[PDB]
Amino acid sequence: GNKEYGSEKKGFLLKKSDGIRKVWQRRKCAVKNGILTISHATSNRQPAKLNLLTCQVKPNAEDKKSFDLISHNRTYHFQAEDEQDYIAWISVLTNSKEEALTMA
Ligand SMILES: CCCC(=O)OC[C@H](COP(=O)(O)O[C@@H]1[C@H](O)[C@H](O)[C@@H](OP(=O)(O)O)[C@H](OP(=O)(O)O)[C@H]1O)OC(=O)CCC
Repeated sequence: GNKEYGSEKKGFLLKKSDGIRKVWQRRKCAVKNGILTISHATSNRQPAKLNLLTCQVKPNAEDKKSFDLISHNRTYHFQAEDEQDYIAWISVLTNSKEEALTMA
């Protein structure tokens, strides 16, 4: 189950753009200390920090690779590399939030 994973992870996620062009774009992502850090395309720009206490993971109904991360002012649309990395990301995000709640 979720205990097959820890509460930290460094990797990449596909993040869907929006507007005239909606495409998947690879971004460096990391989870640590209850925070999801999402890098921008430009690598010297300060990354977005999402407090996982006030976010909700919504796995995809269908494809076992896509998931949303609902934050207070935005929904991020993510896609993992495959089934197994999807399970890893969602498990780590979950674990991180649970740990953060214990400590709050
Ligand atoms: C018009 C001139 C300005 C310009 O550069 O316009 C040309 C752009 C192509 O640019 P892009 O590289 O696709 O830009 C990305 C998207 O806006 C994406 O939605 C955004 O994520 P988010 O902000 O929604 O999450 C990314 O931010 P980070 O992920 O890095 O934060 C951002 O890098 O559009 C076109 O292809 C033209 C037709 C629309």
